[PDB]
Amino acid sequence: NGNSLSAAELTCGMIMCLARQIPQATASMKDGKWERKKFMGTELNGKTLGILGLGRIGREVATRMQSFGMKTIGYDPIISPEVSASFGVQQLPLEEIWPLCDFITVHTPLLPSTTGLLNDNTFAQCKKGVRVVNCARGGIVDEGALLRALQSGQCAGAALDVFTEEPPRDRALVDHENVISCPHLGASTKEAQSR
Amino acid sequence: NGNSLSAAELTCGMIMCLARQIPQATASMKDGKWERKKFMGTELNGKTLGILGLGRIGREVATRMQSFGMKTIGYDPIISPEVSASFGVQQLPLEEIWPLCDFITVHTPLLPSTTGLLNDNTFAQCKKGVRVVNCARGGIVDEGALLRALQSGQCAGAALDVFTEEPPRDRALVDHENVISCPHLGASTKEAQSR
Ligand SMILES: Nc1cccc(-c2cnco2)c1
Ligand SMILES: Nc1cccc(-c2cnco2)c1
Repeated sequence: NGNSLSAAELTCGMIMCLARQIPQATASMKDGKWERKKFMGTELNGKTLGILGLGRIGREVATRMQSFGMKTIGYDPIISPEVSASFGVQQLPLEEIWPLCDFITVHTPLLPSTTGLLNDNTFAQCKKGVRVVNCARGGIVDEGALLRALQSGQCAGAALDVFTEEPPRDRALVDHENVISCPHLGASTKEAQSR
Repeated sequence: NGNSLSAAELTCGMIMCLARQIPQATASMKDGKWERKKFMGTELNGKTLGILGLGRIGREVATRMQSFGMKTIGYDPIISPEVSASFGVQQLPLEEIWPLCDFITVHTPLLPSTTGLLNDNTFAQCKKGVRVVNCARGGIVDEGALLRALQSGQCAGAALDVFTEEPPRDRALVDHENVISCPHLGASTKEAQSR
């Protein structure tokens, strides 16, 4: 609420980091290397961003990424398509969403219906090379499925602020070359923390 | 031109990375650590972004960061203020800009007048804790002055895609904890490279 923008801003940051491999590039430069071909990226302009959860934070994400010329689609079980259209988000049924997305970002609570929202079934329905962002709640994205999709190239990268267990005991996602991560910093700004 | 957006997008990426230390946080997590207090960040909303150079790229940067609620001011010797006003950028004389900025980004050519545009004289006129981005040309930001301002805290962080020498032989900027960097990736997208 008072932390909505901190969240949304971190989420946008993560999307940009996935598109250009900025954290990897920095680690590469810090290791004394100059690796330009390794870190060829993609432009966000004209890409499709799927936003699952169209509450305050997903809303704020959307209007920010619209400025980059991203197409913003999404799904929310409660919010009407005409309301979401009012902030530039095209609602489609979930099965329509998976194949269209170059990027997917989750902004849901952690419920039985959202636990493993992204799982081996839904990664298969994605376009090959999808990039995923979870800055919401650990578990929304199934961590095993994600690892499997990063291994196969079905998922080309992921950005995680949150984990099923915090700190994460299983290190295979954090250690993957295409995964960027933070220690649950979504609300960690001076402003959010400081009313 | 065809690479304007790739540049602008990397610049916005770097600004977000400075605000939230996503590269440093990723390296921290990769090293098995969970360091939440270390990576307290700042919100962009309500901050002032100074854009020095208001060509196509600086323009594109501006309209992106306006969506995050940044105030966008700038300076360009050639672009009219009425043109800059058309995309939400308030032109002030350079002496007016330095004290106002939370963030400063450079989008100029490398000329005698812009070599060391940011130098010890202009860092001293900055607000304490300014963050700086150079995704334009190596040398616009004086590298010695920058290091000095990082050492004192006058500059709270920098993001560099370019260096006076590439690859950089002097490693003190790249190695600084508050510096993020890439091997000149501003134009390295599939789209930019692929007309
Ligand atoms: N199944 C599914 C998909 C997308 C959003 C959500 C959601 C958000 N608020 C409660 O549930 C649920
Ligand atoms: N000194 C200064 C400051 C900001 C922009 C410029 C600039 C842009 N295009 C030619 O020079 C120069």
